[PDB]
Amino acid sequence: TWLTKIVPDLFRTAGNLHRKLIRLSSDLGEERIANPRQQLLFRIEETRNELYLLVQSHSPLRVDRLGPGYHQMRNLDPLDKGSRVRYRIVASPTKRLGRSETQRLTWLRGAAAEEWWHSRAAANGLELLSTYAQDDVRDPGTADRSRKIRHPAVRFDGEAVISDVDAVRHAVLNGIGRGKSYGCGLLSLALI
DNA sequence: CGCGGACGAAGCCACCATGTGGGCTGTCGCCAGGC
Repeated sequence: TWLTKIVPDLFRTAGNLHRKLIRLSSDLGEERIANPRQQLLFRIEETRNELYLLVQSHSPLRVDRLGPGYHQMRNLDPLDKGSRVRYRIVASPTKRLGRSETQRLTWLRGAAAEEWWHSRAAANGLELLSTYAQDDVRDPGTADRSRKIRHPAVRFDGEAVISDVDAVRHAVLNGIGRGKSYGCGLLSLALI
């Protein structure tokens, strides 16, 4: 993978955030499996002005119109088990259930979000997830370009001893939780 | 030598007072639900 610090300017909506992330990468690929996760990822870091954002990626980004005045960028290749390292992350805990008139949506509170998350990591890296328990988007009018929704993210943080390296790294590259294209998924680690 | 231009010749009369005015303008919170 490879990491960059980038910052869009004029961002009014989340979908245009997605599009500004894909229009700077020409050769794009998508390798999918029926039920498993798709194989960029990204995290919103400062949103009231322009919008600074950390991107994880496979294909190299170069500045575009109204981009940075420079191409930071580093290419990284990943992490010994038993050792603790800093984590991080935004995701959307949900419960899907039959809806009157299907619906994404202990169990809310800060304890089934912790249950949900450590479910997400599973045998990979053991961690503690900052529990949130509370973003809107609409289509920019372009045909076949989504529509309008709501949503709710949660950020999580600390050091996460990993129990399987290739598989937590697998999780780092695949992403944790739905809506990866709308801010979620990216797990960030650092040595303790 | 002739014509044209310029200049000249007058008749002239002389203790103490100040006040006016009035005419041009635009703004949100967003989304969802119910009537």
